Amino acid sequence: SPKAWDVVLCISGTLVSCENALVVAIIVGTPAFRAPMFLLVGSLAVADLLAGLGLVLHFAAVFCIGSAEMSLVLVGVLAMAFTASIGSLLAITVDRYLSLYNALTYYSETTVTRTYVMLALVWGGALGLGLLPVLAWNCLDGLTTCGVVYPLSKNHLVVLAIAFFMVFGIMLQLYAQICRIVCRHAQQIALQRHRKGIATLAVVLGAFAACWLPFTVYCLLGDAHSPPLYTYLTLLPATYNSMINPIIYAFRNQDVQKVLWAVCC
Amino acid sequence: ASIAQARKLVEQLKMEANIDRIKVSKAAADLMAYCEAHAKEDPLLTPVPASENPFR
Amino acid sequence: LDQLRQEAEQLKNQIRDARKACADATLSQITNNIDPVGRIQMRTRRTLRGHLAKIYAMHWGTDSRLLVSASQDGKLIIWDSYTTNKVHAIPLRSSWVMTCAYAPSGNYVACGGLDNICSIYNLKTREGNVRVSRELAGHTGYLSCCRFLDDNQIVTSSGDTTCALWDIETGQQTTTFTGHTGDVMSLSLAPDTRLFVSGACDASAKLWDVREGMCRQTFTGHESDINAICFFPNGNAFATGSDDATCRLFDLRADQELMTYSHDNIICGITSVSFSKSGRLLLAGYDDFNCNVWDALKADRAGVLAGHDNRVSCLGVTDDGMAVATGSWDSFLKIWN
Amino acid sequence: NEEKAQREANKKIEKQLQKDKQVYRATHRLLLLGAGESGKNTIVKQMRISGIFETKFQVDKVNFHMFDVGAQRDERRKWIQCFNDVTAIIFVVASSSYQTNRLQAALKLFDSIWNNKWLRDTSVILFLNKQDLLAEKVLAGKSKIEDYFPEFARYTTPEDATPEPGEDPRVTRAKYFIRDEFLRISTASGDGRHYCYPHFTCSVDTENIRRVFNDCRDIIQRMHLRQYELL
Repeated sequence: SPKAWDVVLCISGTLVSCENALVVAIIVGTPAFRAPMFLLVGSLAVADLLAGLGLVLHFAAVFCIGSAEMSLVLVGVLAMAFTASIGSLLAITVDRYLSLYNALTYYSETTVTRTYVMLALVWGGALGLGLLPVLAWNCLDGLTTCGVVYPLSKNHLVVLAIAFFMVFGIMLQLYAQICRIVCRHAQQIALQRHRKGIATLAVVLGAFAACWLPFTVYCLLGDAHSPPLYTYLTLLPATYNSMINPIIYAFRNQDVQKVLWAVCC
Repeated sequence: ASIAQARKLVEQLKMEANIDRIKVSKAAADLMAYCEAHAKEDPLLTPVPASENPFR
Repeated sequence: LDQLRQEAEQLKNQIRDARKACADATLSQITNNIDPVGRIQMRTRRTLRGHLAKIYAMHWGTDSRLLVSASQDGKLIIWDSYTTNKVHAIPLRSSWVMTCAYAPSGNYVACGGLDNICSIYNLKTREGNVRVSRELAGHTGYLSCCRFLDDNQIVTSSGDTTCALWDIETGQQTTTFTGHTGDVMSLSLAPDTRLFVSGACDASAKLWDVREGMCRQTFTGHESDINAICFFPNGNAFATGSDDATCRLFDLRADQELMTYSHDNIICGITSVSFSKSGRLLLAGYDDFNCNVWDALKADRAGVLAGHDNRVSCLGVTDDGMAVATGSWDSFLKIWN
Repeated sequence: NEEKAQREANKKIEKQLQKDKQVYRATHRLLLLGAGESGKNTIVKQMRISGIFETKFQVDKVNFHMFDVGAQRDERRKWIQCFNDVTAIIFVVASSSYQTNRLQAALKLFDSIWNNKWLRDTSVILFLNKQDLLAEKVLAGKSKIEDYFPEFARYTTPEDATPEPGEDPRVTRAKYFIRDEFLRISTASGDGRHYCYPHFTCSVDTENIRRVFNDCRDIIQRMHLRQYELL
């Protein structure tokens, strides 16, 4: 039977897929909502849905299906999905910054060509990074160091983890600039008379780090023969980011919330 | 001029007062009769089969 | 001079007394035992979309197949409702268009708005395209609504409290109508094309004869402005929207208000109104982006066509009542049926 | 056969419709409003370099198309709703005009515009174009502002007020007082989704166009920030 802490993967994947598929169905399915911001939100939702589905399939592959060769394909799918999700978060942040910094000209179709470039640069990088789990020196024969996450070699995992910090720094910078603009506006509005901005930033830029840091730190520091409990214990924070991204980027929007209520009500 | 406006208004009032009028009951009856007599021709009032409906 | 004012007051009192005497009953009282409509579950069946900005007017042709829609982005795209295929993309000199019309002949179209000019276009041309046929000017007021008498005549109502009749041949104001104090929001041609009413902004609705050229009646049963006017299919009545959230029905022979539609929950004015083919339904668009299908007899709501965003600019009905187009500021024309 | 021809025509004109989209979608529409004696014609003529005086100009390759409402009746309570889609509503106040006293009429008109249901989402920009005339009127001692507005008595200049170089404090006090009077209602029933942008300008000023450009940019940025929940 699947040992302890195995059910957490399955339930987390199911929960991620449940909410992200809904976001996918609304944004991509319903008419309109083809604006570049909504395209980058739909890409994020698709990536998170792929990650959840990969987790669910991996749990089935662990005991039920029991196929050893299916595990590598599912791990590649999971790596691709997580890479695409983080790339979509970066793509959304850079889109917000570019809408604030080209506010007047942001409404041009130079953005749709950019949204498509980002959607195709985020998914090509995800595919390239998720191709490694098959061939390309990933411990299929055991010659290269492995074990930190058995279906992935330590080198590829460390590359993914370093790319995570590369994305995180750029996100911090972009949101710092956005906060500069927010403060510029806030000081102006108050003067005409007689904090929601920082509070929302604490979630937007804080939950991502608090969710993904533990797994990344474990990957950097974890040895090949580290106890298996650590892989699971640090995987729940990582999977949590995928079940709050719809809440942050999709639920808050007034129009998306309106369509969601119409479907639910 | 005020005098011109007043004269125009008084002719308008006289014209509107010397016209024929009928009971509101007859107007309501006419509207009801027209609605009843044309109820068998408006798809909007009662749906129609998709075989003949263009929008279907 | 005060004698004229006293005479006018006495005449108004006499008119009020005559209306009260003729008020032997009411439409609501008469319809106390008429068959209820029940509930009409109409749902959107064709979203034309395509329009690049908020729509403000639309009108179809005599064949009930091709429909002309005017939007404030400067487009007068003609749509084929049966197949949704566009037929023309007539550009407009003035982006802001508040009205449009389709001639009975099915080949001439016209529109106008804040430009103060009622442009005329003809679809039939040697090159198989649309070219400007004639521009009508000299109104000193934004055109609130226009209609086509025939292939050679057009009648327009402006915001200067005057309605004018134009001839396409010479492009001259053959007849001019006046007498209103507020802006003329809309007008509706009678089925016989002889009579036509107009709803002024000052709550006063007047009837005019095109041939005679003078007013005949005046209805002031509304507490606020009138937003739209539509003639009854039988050619003897017309609905009246308003900014006070109340819809009312008048009869030319009655000379007084007959029915009023309003509910406590509704605190939003009516943007447009259009009667159905049989006249038993009174479709209307509200300021709360929520179209409602009123009943001309029961006065109770017969169904809500929710789905439009931020407004319901204008409605429409066919010569046979086969489909309804519900224009909205969302830039989407939804055809309900 | 006619189905294929109709579909081909639709597809052919769809390219033209898409071109109309990629041209129109990049142009910002503004509404110009003001009093008859507010210099609206003069400022339109200065910045230029039928019932609507269409004007087009390009600033930083940004397409602007503002439509004046000249040759129209004074009853603005109806056609104003048609301008709900404009990025901003330029407003010019006939300051120093204290209709014997047009300042109160302008204040009431602005109050009505602010509370208009359809104009809530549209930012309103107020332009004062008679600063020099007001300064001369107050300095000359004619038409004391206090009598018209009793609130002017015991009124203290706002701390944020920054008098311009080489001008008397009294004119700044009066102009900032009227600005605060406008902002008093401007800062009510707003909810934060739209704000007012008062400015002190003159008919001969050449920086007006940059002012409206920056105001439009600020309005768009604030709308985006609100949509992102950062405000």
